Amino acid sequence: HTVPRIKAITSKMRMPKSKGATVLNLEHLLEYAPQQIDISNTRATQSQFDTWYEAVQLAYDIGETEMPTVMNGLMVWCIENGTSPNINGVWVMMDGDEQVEYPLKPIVENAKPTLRQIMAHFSDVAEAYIEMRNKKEPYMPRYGLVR
Amino acid sequence: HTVPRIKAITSKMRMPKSKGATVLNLEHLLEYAPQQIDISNTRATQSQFDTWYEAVQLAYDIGETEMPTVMNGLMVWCIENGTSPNINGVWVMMDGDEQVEYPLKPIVENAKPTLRQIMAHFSDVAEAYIEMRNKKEPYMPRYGLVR
Amino acid sequence: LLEYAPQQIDISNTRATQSQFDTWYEAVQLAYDIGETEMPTVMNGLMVWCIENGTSPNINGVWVMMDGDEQVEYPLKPIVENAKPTLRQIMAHFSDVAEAYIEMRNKKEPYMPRYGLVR
Amino acid sequence: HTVPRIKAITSKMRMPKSKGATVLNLEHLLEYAPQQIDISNTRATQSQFDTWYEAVQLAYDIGETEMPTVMNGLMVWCIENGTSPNINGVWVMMDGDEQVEYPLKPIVENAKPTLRQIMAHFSDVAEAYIEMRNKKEPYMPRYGLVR
Amino acid sequence: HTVPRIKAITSKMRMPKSKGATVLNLEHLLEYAPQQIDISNTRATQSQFDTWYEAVQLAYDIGETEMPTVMNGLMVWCIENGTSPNINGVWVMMDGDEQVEYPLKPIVENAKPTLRQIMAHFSDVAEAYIEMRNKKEPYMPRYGLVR
Repeated sequence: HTVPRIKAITSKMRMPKSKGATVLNLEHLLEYAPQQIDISNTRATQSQFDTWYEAVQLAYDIGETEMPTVMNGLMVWCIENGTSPNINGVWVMMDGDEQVEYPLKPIVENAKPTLRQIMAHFSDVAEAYIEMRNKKEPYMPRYGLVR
Repeated sequence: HTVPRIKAITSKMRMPKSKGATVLNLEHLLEYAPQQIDISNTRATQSQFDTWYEAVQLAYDIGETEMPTVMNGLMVWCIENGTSPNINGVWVMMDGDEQVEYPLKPIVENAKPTLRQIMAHFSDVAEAYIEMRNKKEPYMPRYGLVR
Repeated sequence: LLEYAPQQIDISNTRATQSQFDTWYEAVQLAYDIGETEMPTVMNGLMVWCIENGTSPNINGVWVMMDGDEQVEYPLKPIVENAKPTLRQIMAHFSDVAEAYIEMRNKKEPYMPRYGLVR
Repeated sequence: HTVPRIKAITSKMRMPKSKGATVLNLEHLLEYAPQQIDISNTRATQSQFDTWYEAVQLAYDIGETEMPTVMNGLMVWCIENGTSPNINGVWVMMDGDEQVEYPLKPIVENAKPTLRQIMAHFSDVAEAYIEMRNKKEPYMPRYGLVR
Repeated sequence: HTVPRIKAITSKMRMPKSKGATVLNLEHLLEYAPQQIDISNTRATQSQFDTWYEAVQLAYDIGETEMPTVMNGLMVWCIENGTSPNINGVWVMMDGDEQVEYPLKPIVENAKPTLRQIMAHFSDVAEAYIEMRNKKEPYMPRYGLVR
């Protein structure tokens, strides 16, 4: 009478075993549902990102409220330009009609494992930023996304 | 009258012979029916898997009940990412909204003949895990299965 | 010449010579250091292991035979080595038994091997 | 019926023989499983290390509880700098914001066969120390490890 | 009718001749089938090995039953380390958690033509010893085999 429903884990599926016991905790494996970007190696670890963030803030010698504005310009600068730039150089943020100079050594250095992975944390914001700008001008960046 | 039934081994089939005697024990060959994954070289040997399992547990210096939870995260981390990662790196397991860091040297090393073969022991569980997650989100991993 | 009617597998170079096969057989038995009655059971597992896997495996490795729910380890160096001219030709002696073994197993499960036959 | 199991030592393997008798005690050879770092010549012998340890402690004329703190600084000083320094010099340990001077003659001398081999006893601790520091700053030493 | 069988030595093969007579005793040449390791110069002669064996035993001044245990440790010490070590040094054998010191001068000296050739007598046992240890740990020696 009852229409059967199949389980996710059957009693026929071979679990990995070591010394006669299973090596996976299935009571918690089904519950364990992380996000695909939190456990991907294409993104720098949060410990590495916070290591980079306060290392750049201390190198630039700026406060905690001035720091987010720098990241706004650094994200946009990383949209037009690449994530493998010259370490002995500068990156520019606009203050209206006046360019503002920042050394590129504190940024390329202290970014582990790679600036690409550190900059990949801005990918969701970067995509939204381009689409907003693309709605008012033929904006297309030379070097892909911030990733 | 009787409808004949053909034997599996006829008296006309050439057995391998050495010094006049057959080299195969046919009395036990028909009974011998192993599983295709237990005698395949695409999977690491159980002796090698147990060698890897206690070598990782001892390197991480954790108990026997905490160990299965690590393998739950390591399997999922091996779904999104590959089985040939940087040995000088870390792999991440989520504890809710906080990443947990584990060295990737005890994992890539001590896995013989290859991490792929060691990780291939999770293939049946890995396929079920994706299909369960794929039923609630467009989940697709960059690097295939755990194999 | 008219009387001379050999079998097509006894004079084919896709199969190792009987002198070479017996050279391989006692060379593997002596290397494994096992008796004459235990030896055929090893060949039963080695044939099946050569159905799922290939005949060009890593010489620095092992091949597995099942003892129920326990794997049994055998070095693959005495097998790949001492097999002349090639393990393929040495293993080709099991082709008739290998075909029958698969068809028997295929009658109870969707059994299909990655690496063809034992040949 | 029985699936054979191969012995580690077969009755066909040529043992080294002198005057008709074997030169290896096989009853104890299988049991004899030392650690690869206890019988390696890249590490100074324990007799040599203890010879160096009390020779440095006596030369510095310090107690037994003050001595371990000196080795903490000497290990770190041997991470940034090499293990072949000038014997007519000093090595520095920090006491906060004040450098502390120690002669380098009692260290380079009395270390047999080489300071490198004597300092190689700290390799496991040295690797852990760098990885701990590398998690909070881009720490990389000029002269490799303490080895 | 008879299918011919070819001889190993035909009546057309040029034998080496001196003064009209052959220089090889073919009646015994076919029977003469030595082992490839007994007549190879990569291995020290048995006369040289026994010369080395009792020369080391007499130098160490130990009995005939204590001697095989020393060779067990010396073989393993020659797996991790090389066969060209400093003659003015020591080699270590483990007694559990206590190193045991042996001079390396009686070993490097009295070994003719070379310690390598003298130590090559342990090659078969050395290969088996590593494979046994490699089944329980990622054991790999710096300096190849005992050869």
